[PDB]
Amino acid sequence: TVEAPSVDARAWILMDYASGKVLAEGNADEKLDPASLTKIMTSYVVGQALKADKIKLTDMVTVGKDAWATGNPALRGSSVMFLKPGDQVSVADLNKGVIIQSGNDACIALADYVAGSQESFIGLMNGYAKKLGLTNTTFQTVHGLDAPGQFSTARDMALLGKALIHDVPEEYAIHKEKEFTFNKIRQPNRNRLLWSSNLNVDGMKTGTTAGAGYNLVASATQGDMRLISVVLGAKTDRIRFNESEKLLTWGFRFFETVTPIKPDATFVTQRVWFGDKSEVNLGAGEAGSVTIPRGQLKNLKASYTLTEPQLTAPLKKGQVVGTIDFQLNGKSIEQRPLIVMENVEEGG
Ligand SMILES: *C(=O)[C@@H](NC(=O)[C@H](N)c1ccccc1)[C@@H]1N[C@@H](C(=O)O)C(C)(C)S1
Repeated sequence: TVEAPSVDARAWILMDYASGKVLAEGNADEKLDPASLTKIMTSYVVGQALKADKIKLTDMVTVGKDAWATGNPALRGSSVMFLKPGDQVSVADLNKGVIIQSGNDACIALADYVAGSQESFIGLMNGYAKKLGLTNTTFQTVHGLDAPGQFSTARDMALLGKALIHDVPEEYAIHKEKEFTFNKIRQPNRNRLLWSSNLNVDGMKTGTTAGAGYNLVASATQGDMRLISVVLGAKTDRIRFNESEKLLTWGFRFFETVTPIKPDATFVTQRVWFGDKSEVNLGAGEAGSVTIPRGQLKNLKASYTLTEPQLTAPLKKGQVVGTIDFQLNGKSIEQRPLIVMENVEEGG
């Protein structure tokens, strides 16, 4: 119980990447229009298309009139690559335009290429939003132009950040790039913390919300540890960055993340009744990391209970059959599902 810092913003969250532990939070479930932070999910979707080899970096995309000054009034004086209809631009360039420059026209040109239309692309964004448990998130645009019925929260942004990092790492990697050059002009990354001396920050996106102020979703690493911070509705650009750096620095200073039960590791083996095998391996799967105050590892204790007195087949990989309890000094700090690590079908 280290005292959480004061944060000079509307809402915030600080989350450990490996354990999911929420180290600090304020109004983290309050709904706000995510505006430019939407492009985190745009990039998630494009990243999935690339990872699935449905599109390739080298593919040449034809820019449509929906991607233009003239032919889309909604792009009017937003951040833009200055694409024109009939332009041919690589997926790689449009991708960097979304990620590094946050260009709204690039989002549209990519969305059309990936999904056929903005509308079908927004469908994919919301599909993933549901899949990732972003329970307070709905996207209504491919570019995050403020829009009716478009909402997210600090919590959901940190979960989405975590997913981008974990699920499409090649796409995440582009978020630390300080510049890229298109049409022979350098376009800088607006994430000032990429230049921070005091932290290794490698992502991920800035924005504003009408009526709330300046936002940042950031992530940083220090040794084995990665933290994700979200700061929403800071009053100034300076505060937006500073309060983020404060939270990240605080997390690494006072906490450590350890993984007592590795993924794939067997925590305990239990007899099974009526199965094709007489025993089954149980473990934590991906949920075996915990974040604790520094110096506490020596006092960390892992134990288990089973929900039923005896396991009976069939058992499936991932099935929950009890709870793993982590205790610090006799006191329980974390519980996780005890899961089946291997299939055991019914005998016979
Ligand atoms: C995303 O949220 C963007 N914000 C806007 O497009 C706003 N409509 C806007 C705010 C202030 C001035 C002009 C437009 C991008 N995020 C901003 C930021 O992080 O400060 C931006 C100005 C770089 S554009």
